[PDB]
Amino acid sequence: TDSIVKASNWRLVEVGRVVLIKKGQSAGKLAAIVEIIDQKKVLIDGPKAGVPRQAINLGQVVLTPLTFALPRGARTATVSKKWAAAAVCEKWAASSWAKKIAQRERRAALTDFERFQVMVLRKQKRYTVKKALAKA
Amino acid sequence: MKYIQTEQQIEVPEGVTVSIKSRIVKVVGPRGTLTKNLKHIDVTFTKVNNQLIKVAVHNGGRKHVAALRTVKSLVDNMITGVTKGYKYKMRYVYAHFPINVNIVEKDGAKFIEVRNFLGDKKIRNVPVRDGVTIEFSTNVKDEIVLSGNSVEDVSQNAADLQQICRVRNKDIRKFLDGIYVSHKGFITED
Amino acid sequence: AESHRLYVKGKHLSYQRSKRVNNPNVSLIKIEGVATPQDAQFYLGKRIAYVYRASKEVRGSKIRVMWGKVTRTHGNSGVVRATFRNNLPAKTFGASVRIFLYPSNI
Amino acid sequence: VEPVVVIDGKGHLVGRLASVVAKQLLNGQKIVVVRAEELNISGEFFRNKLKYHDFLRKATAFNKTRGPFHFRAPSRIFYKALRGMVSHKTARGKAALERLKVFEGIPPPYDKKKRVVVPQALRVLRLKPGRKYTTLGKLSTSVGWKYEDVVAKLEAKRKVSSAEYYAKKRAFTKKVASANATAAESDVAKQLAALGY
Amino acid sequence: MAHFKEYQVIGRRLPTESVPEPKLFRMRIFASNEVIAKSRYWYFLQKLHKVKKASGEIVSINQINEAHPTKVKNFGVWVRYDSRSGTHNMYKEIRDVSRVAAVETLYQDMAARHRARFRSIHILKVAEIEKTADVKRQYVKQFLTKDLKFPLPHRVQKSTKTFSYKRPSTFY
RNA sequence: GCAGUCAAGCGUUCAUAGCGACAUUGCUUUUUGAUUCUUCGAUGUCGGCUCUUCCUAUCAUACCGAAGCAGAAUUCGGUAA
RNA sequence: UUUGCUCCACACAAUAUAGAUGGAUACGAAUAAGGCGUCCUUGUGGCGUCGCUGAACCAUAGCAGGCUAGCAACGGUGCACUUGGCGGAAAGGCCUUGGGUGCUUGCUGGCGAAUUGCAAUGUCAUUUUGCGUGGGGAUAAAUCAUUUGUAUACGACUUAGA
Ligand SMILES: [Mg+2]
Ligand SMILES: [Mg+2]
Ligand SMILES: [Mg+2]
Ligand SMILES: [Mg+2]
Ligand SMILES: [Mg+2]
Ligand SMILES: [Mg+2]
Ligand SMILES: [Mg+2]
Ligand SMILES: [Mg+2]
Ligand SMILES: [Mg+2]
Ligand SMILES: [Mg+2]
Ligand SMILES: [Mg+2]
Repeated sequence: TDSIVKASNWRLVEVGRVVLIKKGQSAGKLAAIVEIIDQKKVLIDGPKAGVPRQAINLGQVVLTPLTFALPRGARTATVSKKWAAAAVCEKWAASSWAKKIAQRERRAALTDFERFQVMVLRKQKRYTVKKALAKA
Repeated sequence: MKYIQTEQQIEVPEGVTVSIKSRIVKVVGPRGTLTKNLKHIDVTFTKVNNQLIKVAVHNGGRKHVAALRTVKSLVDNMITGVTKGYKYKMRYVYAHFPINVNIVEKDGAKFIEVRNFLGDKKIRNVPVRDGVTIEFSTNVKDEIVLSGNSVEDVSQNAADLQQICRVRNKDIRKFLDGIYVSHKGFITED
Repeated sequence: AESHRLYVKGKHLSYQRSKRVNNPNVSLIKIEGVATPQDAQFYLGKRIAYVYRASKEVRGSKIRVMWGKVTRTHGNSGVVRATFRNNLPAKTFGASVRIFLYPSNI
Repeated sequence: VEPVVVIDGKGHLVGRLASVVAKQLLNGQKIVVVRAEELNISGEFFRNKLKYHDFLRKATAFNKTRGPFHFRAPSRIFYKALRGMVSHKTARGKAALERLKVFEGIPPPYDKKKRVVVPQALRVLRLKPGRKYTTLGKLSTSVGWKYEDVVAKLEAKRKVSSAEYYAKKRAFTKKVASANATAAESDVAKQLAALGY
Repeated sequence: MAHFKEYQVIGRRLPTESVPEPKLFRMRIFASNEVIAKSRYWYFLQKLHKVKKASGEIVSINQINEAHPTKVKNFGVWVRYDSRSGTHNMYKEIRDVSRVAAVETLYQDMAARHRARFRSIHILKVAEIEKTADVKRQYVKQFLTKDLKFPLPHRVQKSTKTFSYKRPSTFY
């Protein structure tokens, strides 16, 4: 006797929404939405990661699931204060998204001897995995 | 003008389960069940407190948020049709030839036949949509009552029974003859 | 190893052309994995071979080679320009060429 | 990057998919397009039906068996789209169209092969939400294609067998992922995680 | 016109013997560069006063940067443009962080909605609306609501490859 | 030749059921004027007969909308070759 | 019946190549929604989780990958043979059973490589064919000419004849 409505989980464009710049000079750095200009334009500010306070489109921008409590139009010192108080970078680096960015950077930063060691170790782990697959 | 966020307010009474998946609404009440497929609209349904469901359009134009109140009225019609039901009463209007309307059975299909419409030898058959039940009112002369859970089914079956009795090649301002909807209402209403 | 490849696959797309006039002296090569002219700047100067086969055996081999090199980049999407010693035969618009890693600077 | 590329034509727009596929065939890539009867065209069904009737009304006046052959099947509607994006009167164009196979449904061998999508052509990525679109199977049946029901019955059977396969595959993937997550917190797994794997 | 640049342009109407020290008329000009800025200065001073380039001089041209380029501001823009069949005045409102970005939005807005080219348009005034509820247009009053948040439905992700193997999802 | 816009007025009253002055804006190449661009080292020159196809600006037939459509008969119009 | 024809295996030639050079790596559906895992009252359920690209996953060390000695394990994989089931949309493939027979880089060893001389695709694929060897299999028609007239300008059609 209960109504059941699916309630699609969207990352909102809100003040304090932590975003990830994907295009431009920052390009992989986090910032915080500080004000909303229009539907397509926001004012972000990324003071710990080095992003300047700027008006950016929401098309150079990926909203992350992270949100910290930030007042609207907060200047850069306030944004850095609330950011470091709410520990945005520590909460970001624990996510499976930032671990995937770090993993693909590490994989691209592998050398040839490290790729050889990856092959040797993958065969070694494969032996135990395929051995236990038959038993279980 | 691209409105930021428009909201409408579907109120859910007691005994009524409005379960909404993607855009397939299922309303179950004391009278039965109704299912609508609203996958052509692009709205977002959110349940608030089991007696209220908001429906929303984010970044919608005028023609898009025009459909939001249509959706709210459609789910409200489902709720009203499974709580109070729907009941459309039609009257037979004739000048000389009495319109003989019966309910007939044709290989398990439940037609309404209309004989002697303007002295026609043609028998006008209107199938009965499922969910719609037909009765003929005692103590009200020449009244047929179409009632059911669905306002769309009931009102379209009433419209079909009206449109089968249209007058051809005559001045329809004088030949006013047919079956017309005289009342739209609910089954258990007071 | 099941793979012995020491080159990067490419496709001979077409000759250099305008809408209606082609230049057979310059060929366009789509190198696999290159999607940017800045990526294509790695392969500039690298030797291209178009390796094909015949029936007549000329020097103890039924396999013949057309040699050339990447000269510059073409466009915005990693297509490069190649020049060959003898031009590519234009029945190979869509054939595979091999872009070797020599002369290597990396 | 594959020897042939099997493209699931469901949810794609016909001209965008055909402009992708034409350039790939001319670049030398062999392409199969399966499920051509779920291809979308932008614009409503009546608009596209009127466009096909405009195509249908034009044939050679003195002998209709010479004119524009109005092919009715969705695969041949897509192939008509893709010709005219290929320079088909030349040997290079004929050789490029010999690299293409377009099918209704997913027939044999391609039923047991991986089907890819082309996101530059996908309707959910290209059309504005709320824009009307048609489906190639409905359009073909309205203009005279005779096997919409046969393809639907065979596709339902194909979907049943592929769902049985995927239930077995999920059981095996559960076993493999359980064996791999057991292998984590080992020395080899930690050394691979240090190298990014 | 990638972004516009606002210039003060001060010009004089060349000093004669009867009148030395002339009057120094000054304007604020949105232009791509100083060439267009001096040209627009003479275009508007030929509309206001009896002077042209031959009988005047430019004494100064300075770019006016935005005083707070990272504060989101509501601008009222009074504009006069030439339609196909007349001349009209408009008042539009643009929310942006700087006057030059607001004027770029205005020029795109006018060319889009009213088909008005750069030559047709005179920027009569750009002034920041200092307080809300003097803001007059609904399309900018939307964003001045308290605790405004909105989602971005139907995310379309740009793929770098011509083939995908996943049947992508438009969640966000 | 055929349409359209405005509407003083005709239509017992009533501009627009049906017409519609004074103006005004167009369509078509099925008439005729205008050109002399192709043909003067032959494009056989009207009409008819025969036979095929096409257009719709629909006379009839099918289905309808409007009337100063009671019925009958008409009149205006739509889809429609 | 100048021992014809066809199939399988290997050997040698000729023939070419719309263009191999680790692997085409299989749910369906929705996108204003889903995938996976788990739990229960098995649902349009609860909880967790993931995406933000395949930049993945699998494979991948060895004279183009030789010979040989062990340790650990009873796994992985190739080859033929074999048991059973499924697949007709173009099935001609998918999944299994048992033994044999290699290989194993899961771990530790021994020997070899050179001189293709500073690079020359430095030849490793899969199509058709022929010829030859040794193992099977089968033992017809059609056309002309004669004839019919259900056909016909001629062909063609349609009939008949040991
Ligand atoms: Mg009458
Ligand atoms: Mg070309
Ligand atoms: Mg698939
Ligand atoms: Mg037919
Ligand atoms: Mg002559
Ligand atoms: Mg002659
Ligand atoms: Mg002649
Ligand atoms: Mg007409
Ligand atoms: Mg008519
Ligand atoms: Mg016609
Ligand atoms: Mg090996």
